[PDB]
Amino acid sequence: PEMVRGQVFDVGPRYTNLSYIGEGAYGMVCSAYDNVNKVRVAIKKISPTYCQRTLREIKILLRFRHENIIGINDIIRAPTIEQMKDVYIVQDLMETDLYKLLKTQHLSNDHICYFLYQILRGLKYIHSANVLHRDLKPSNLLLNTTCDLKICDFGLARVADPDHDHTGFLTEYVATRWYRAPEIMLNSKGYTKSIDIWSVGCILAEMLSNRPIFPGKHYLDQLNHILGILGSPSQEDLNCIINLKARNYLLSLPHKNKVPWNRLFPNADSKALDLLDKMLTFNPHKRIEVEQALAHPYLEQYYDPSDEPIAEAPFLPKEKLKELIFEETARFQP
Ligand SMILES: *CCC(=O)Nc1nc2c(s1)COCC2
Ligand SMILES: *CCC(=O)Nc1nc2c(s1)COCC2
Repeated sequence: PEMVRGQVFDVGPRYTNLSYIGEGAYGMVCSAYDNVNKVRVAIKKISPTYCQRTLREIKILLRFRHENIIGINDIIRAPTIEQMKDVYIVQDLMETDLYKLLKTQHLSNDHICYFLYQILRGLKYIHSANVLHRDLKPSNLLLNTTCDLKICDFGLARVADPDHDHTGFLTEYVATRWYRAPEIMLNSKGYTKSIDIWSVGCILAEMLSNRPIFPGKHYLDQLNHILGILGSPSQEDLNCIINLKARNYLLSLPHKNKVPWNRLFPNADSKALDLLDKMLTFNPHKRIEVEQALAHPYLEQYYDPSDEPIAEAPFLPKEKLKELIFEETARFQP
């Protein structure tokens, strides 16, 4: 079995000529030559007690089939549960991600427009399956050499459950802080589609300036960053927050005026800013939906609902989780 950087990376004979890429949220990732398809591919090593997030991501990615969502090409593991330790996930090799790209590259308006279109196209499919991604951010958006975009990391995804979204003030949240909608800090468990639209809005703003729009240092600092740009919520939007502790927190804050988008983003396309304003709406009920965003004038060059597919239908102890991973990966065995 082959070795990479003082670590076992055992991908059968099918995958050779391993080259270390880096470390992802799961473990070691390499490129390798697929001797069947005659192309370089990416392979992620998953090592265990396994994570719930691994099972969730495998189930989702195997069910989904969309141009703007990363697929699983192959899964490598031992033939029995007793022998199953590591699991290797094989996927298309991508050139980069939008986190790395924004660290070093200015995007043209054309690239911003095209990336936003593809994010929203993928997200339409995800939401059409009644799934929420819940951790959209630049590092979860992959690009190939021709700027085709694919969404990854479904580890925090959940089935949408708007009837059970309400929670108390300051409820702990798992997803990446800078991309969290304001309602997460106030009264929301992140079980509605509007949670993802907020993240997309944050990503758009970050594409416009190469800097995160709301870089909060801690949980409640994230809300002051948001309010520092959007300004204080209106009486009507505050009245929508029925929880008293959340309401009264907002009432306790000094009045903050709105920072106009054209002042934050003086070189931005005006239609991009109109769409940004609609995605970064404080009140999640007033926030634009994925299909509306696709139909916005900014994306007129790309919008084509007949070419924006939707999903065919809507979507434990450690021993049971290991067993379900084994069962879920069975289709890749000969
Ligand atoms: C969702 C994060 C993720 O899986 N990132 C990846 N980045 C690359 C991958 S997967 C494969 O191609 C190299 C870059
Ligand atoms: C107070 C809660 C709230 O703002 N509800 C809303 N419901 C709708 C809105 S705002 C706008 O779109 C129609 C439904």
